[PDB]
Amino acid sequence: TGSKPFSVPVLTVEEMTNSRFPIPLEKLFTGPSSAFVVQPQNGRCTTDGVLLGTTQLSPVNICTFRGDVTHITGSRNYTMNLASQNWNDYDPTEEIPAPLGTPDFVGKIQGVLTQTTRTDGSTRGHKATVYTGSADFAPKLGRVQFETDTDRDFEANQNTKFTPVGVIQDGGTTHRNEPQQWVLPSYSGRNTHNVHLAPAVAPTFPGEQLLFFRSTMPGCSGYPNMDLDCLLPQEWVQYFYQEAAPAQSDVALLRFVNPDTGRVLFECKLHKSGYVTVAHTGQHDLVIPPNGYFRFDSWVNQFYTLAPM
Repeated sequence: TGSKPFSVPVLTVEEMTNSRFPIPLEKLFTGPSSAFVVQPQNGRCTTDGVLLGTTQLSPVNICTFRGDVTHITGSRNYTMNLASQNWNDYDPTEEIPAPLGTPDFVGKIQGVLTQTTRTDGSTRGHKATVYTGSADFAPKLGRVQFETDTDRDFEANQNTKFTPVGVIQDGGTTHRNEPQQWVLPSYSGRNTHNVHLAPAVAPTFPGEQLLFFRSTMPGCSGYPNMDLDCLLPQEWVQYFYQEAAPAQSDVALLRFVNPDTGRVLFECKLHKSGYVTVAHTGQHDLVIPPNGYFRFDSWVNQFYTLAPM
């Protein structure tokens, strides 16, 4: 009763960042999601600031890896034995699905593996790709594999980082068939069960759909599906974590406000467990004022009927 007032930050969509890959938000999208399970592990946080899944605070760390690399002889493939993000030993005993920031979708993520040799400060960088659907993608166990463009240049037992850039696809197969953003990796490898997951989300109220915060991942080869939808901007994760304002009901009613006109474009439900729904049926790219922003107006019940948008 009279708990610390909840709020969302005054930030435009274009001022914010995807919580599932280190790139800015571009737009808002809504569409039906009954066909598949929406259970991303990054960009998960309750409105009262409890981080969920594999969610951590800085967007730059999302889909990065750090550790030592071991060359798979007879190839240009390397196993990275993971370190903690601060370069300390990896501790797999935390009750989380995988290290915080681990990719939460199946896809071929291309980036660069960089390395510094401690003794002389010599450095090297090579194109590298991780396939998060690989049987040997096992970040929870502390190991992942990178395909690179070298078979001898990387030293073992030296600090090595993967910086993500974008995604790829096989141009010789059906275009935009991958990445598959709603398919979770098996974090401990093929045929292992994931643990400590943030739950799946779905609209339950008739006539409602999820509102997605959408970016376009860079493509590095082939014809990838570059759409990437998160449930919360990274800045909202950061803000809720910091504010830790108690939820007075299951749903915070937000209005998306247009400062150019003074009027509301649409309203939506921010669910306390950390996702947004709107009243719409069908696929729709929202056309928003670029200086528009979200504003918390009232706690409402979960069975509040939204104005259509």
